[PDB]
Amino acid sequence: MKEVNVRESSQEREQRIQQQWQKGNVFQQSVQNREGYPSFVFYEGPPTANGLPHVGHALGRTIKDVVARYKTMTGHQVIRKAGWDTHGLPVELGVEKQLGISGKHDIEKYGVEAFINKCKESVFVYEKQWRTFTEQLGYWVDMEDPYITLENSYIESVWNVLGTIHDKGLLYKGHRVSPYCPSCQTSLSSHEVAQGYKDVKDLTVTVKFKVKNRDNEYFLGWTTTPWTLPSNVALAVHEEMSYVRAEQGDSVYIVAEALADKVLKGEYSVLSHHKGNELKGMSYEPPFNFVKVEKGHEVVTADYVTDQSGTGVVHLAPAYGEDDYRVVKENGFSFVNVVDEKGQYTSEVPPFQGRFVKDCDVDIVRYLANQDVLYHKEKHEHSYPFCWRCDSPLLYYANESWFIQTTALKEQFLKNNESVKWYPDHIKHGRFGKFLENMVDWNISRKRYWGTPLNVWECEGCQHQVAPKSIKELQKHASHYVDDSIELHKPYVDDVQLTCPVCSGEMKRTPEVIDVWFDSGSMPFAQYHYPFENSELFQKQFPADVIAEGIDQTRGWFYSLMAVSTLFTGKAPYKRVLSLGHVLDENGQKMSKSKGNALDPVDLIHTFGADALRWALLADSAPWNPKKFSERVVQEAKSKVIDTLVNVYGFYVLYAKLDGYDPEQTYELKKTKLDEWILSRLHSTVKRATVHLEDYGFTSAAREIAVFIEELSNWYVRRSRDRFWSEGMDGEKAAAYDTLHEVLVTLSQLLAPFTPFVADDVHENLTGKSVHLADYPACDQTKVNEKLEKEMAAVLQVVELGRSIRNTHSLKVKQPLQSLSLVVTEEDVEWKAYRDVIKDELNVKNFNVEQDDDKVLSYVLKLDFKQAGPKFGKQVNEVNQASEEKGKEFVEQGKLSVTLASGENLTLETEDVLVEKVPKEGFAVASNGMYTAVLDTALTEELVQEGVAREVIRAVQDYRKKLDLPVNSRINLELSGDEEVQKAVAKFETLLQENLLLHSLSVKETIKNGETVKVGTKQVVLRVLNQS
Ligand SMILES: C/C(=C\C(=O)OCCCCCCCCC(=O)O)C[C@@H]1OC[C@H](C[C@@H]2O[C@H]2[C@@H](C)[C@H](C)O)[C@@H](O)[C@H]1O
Ligand SMILES: [Zn+2]
Ligand SMILES: [Zn+2]
Repeated sequence: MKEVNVRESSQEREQRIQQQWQKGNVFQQSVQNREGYPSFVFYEGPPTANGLPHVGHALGRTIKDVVARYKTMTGHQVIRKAGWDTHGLPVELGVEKQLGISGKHDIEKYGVEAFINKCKESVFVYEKQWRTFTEQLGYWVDMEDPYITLENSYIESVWNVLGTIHDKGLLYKGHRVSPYCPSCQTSLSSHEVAQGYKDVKDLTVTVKFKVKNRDNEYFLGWTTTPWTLPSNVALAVHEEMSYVRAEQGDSVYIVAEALADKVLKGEYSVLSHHKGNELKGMSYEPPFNFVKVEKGHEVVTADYVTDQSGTGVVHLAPAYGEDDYRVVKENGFSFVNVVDEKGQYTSEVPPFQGRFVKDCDVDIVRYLANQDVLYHKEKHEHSYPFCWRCDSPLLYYANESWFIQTTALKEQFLKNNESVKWYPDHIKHGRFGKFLENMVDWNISRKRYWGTPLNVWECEGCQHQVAPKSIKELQKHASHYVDDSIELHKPYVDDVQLTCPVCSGEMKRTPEVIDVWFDSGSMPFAQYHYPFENSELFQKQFPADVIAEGIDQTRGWFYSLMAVSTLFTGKAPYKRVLSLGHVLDENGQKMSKSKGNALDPVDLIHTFGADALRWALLADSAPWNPKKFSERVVQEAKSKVIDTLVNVYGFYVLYAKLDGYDPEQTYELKKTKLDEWILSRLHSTVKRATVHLEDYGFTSAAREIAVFIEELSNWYVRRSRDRFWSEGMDGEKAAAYDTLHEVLVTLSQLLAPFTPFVADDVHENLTGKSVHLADYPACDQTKVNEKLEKEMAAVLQVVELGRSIRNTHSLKVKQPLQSLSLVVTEEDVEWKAYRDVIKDELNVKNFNVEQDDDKVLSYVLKLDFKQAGPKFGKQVNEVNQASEEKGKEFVEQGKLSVTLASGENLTLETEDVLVEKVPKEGFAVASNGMYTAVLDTALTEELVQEGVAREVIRAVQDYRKKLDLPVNSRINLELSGDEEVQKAVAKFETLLQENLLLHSLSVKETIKNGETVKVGTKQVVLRVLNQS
């Protein structure tokens, strides 16, 4: 065993262990040694090296590493794989911001290829910081062998999945309506929309839609957006609502019965009543007829039509509203869109072509009035959403896009989710399950340059679609040569055309790339270039036994993994999900870039060590409970767990080497109750931490281990130091070494998944072998002694009571007191087996176990005027409750009743008496639960003297340490002090001789070149010197 510097910094210890791991090839050995054992599989959600790692990564990688180490130690082979998610809109946006250009014209003016190369360059800028973070956190993985989503082989596997999906007919071109900025040409989120409202005055109109082949009858439709009127496709009514034919002069208007008084201006006669279902299929004339709608201009019924707004008859334009889109499609009516991506009318609306639609509202209302189809108009004051980024007005707009018809497999999604164990449980049928229940199809295409190209080619002749699954298929179908080296990115693949298998015309690739969530959801198949290679490795690494990422992946990676795998294989790609809460600052605010309140994990590792950071990320709350993180939280883990272990470990190594202890020898062993207690607690801890870890309960396993470490240091080691300091090697000393040796070996194994650096420092020094090649320890049931555990815990309650009495009266522990006395009802605990440990801990001369109070307390008895409500003889209970007083009170305490005689009669008291235990002169009392402790706080000259001598001893031990003297050396000591110090030292000379290693001790009047130290509040000069 090498010596231990308990003051060695964490950074130095962890770098030393890291060097052992490289020298011993320990990570790779930990995997090879499990060749043949069952496989345990985990997937990491691939991060990106265009940003620095943050404490969110540190939380998730600590949890994955704990699981991997634990499953390795319990008999599994755990292959570790990392990857980089390199496509993704932020990459492209960062290059646009760096170059100062945007939009298709400027990027192509710049050169697509050159633009693509900047994106490539931007994604690994922080690779070196990622390597340092990964290594220093102790997250074992080969960073020379990542998968990378921009590599051809990765992309080729993604194309293979997409082509398989296309084969099933599940990949289609469609439209989806969303809030949309016509200036930025992008769809905004609800949160983005909520940020940008603004108040406006515009026009709403009630429009006449003439009924075909009737005399002067019209549906009336109300709208807030006149510019959608040239694109009318249908009128919707509610099946069950009541409608009237209302006559006004020469015309008849059809509106809802309940809205007619509001919507019609002036009086009307009701000609007839109709349910909306009777209006279904009625043909009408639209207000404009230049846009072609092949199927439409009829009334349809739809449940969302209400009696609370408009006329009850709703104009539908399917490209400018989500309900409009759905209802038109439900009825098999034509989809039309007469507005371009800039919010401008196309050539399909000739009189307004090229103008921004909202700018045309006034001109359309003038046209309606000029054409006699405007029934009513009014000024409208309301709030309208604008673009935070340019305050252009927003629009409801349908872009054309590619979709995967995931809804076609909704039932398989739900079945696969049912097979997953979620942590916490409620995510399964809550956040995640409800997202599945409300599934819409996956909008897969993106109109940008950097990303996985969507591998769909369309014939310019007949629009037939071919989707190459591979480079070989691309080359086979291409109408020209395609080199083996073709890069699967834009623009290279846009220059490849195929021969249409239907008509032999030219096929051109659709221009879009795919959603980055599809790349990362494809990682179970693409990470190993499946099915082109590695089919055995893939099958062994599918599905994952566990993943662990933030709960924000509910609609992200958790969903894209499930969706890609369900589409491709039908199967769930993971068996369990550990969800993580986003880390908070000490104020409970989420850590974010903009606020500057994040704590860098590499900073925290440098200050406190990775063991302490990992512990702080695992302890005191579950992974899915957001942590209020601070440096103080890491410091507490370092002090309570890391440093405490290191100090116990260094104590063992120091004394084992001094005494030449060797676990290989057989010694005569007399084990004490303390030895048996800590070995029992150790195996109880093994048992309980294992159960928790089997269920992924790191928090409770951490808690169990921390309690053990505290008991080990604060009770077992503290109350056994005398056996280690002893001269010789009797049976009780050998038992101490034997016991603490086993404790440290087993505890370092237990800790190995949590705190892998210090665990291996302890284990390798004691055993010569890396802890990370060990098996997780087994509980030895024969060393579990629940009776001893329950006994020692009662002993600890009494120690706590004694200490609290001392603290209450400011009586230092070094100051001996005459006695502690304990009064117990039950003969529950064998107190004589722990008397010496109790007297040592509490520094009392006598420990008395009492069944009674008599010698210790007197009882004062009052009547309880609150409970003695009935008894009207309060003058009698006053005199009856006012030597003989001591005898009568002790009598009523034990018997729990009382019989006092009034002025003539006798009454029977019970629970109507308030009792006061008054400590006798010089005693102080405290109680909890079953136990009452009474401390004799009376100091005497001789007790005070002995305390002074105990403080001299401790001052000498401290000074020897400050001089860095070995603990086994004998010294010549000079001491100078006041007359009380001189006299205490002479009187307790043999106590000093027995507790200090001394060649001589000279009390001198004055000392040359001594050092002044504190003995209590006294100043004493000490000198250590040489003498022949
Ligand atoms: C718990 C989380 C963040 C957190 O706790 O963040 C707290 C710290 C944020 C502070 C940022 C500011 C740092 C710099 C500064 O000071 O300015 C969320 C998790 O993040 C980690 C992982 C990210 C992977 O990419 C996701 C993959 C799965 C997907 C395919 O893309 C993932 O598990 C994610 O769910
Ligand atoms: Zn905008
Ligand atoms: Zn064709």
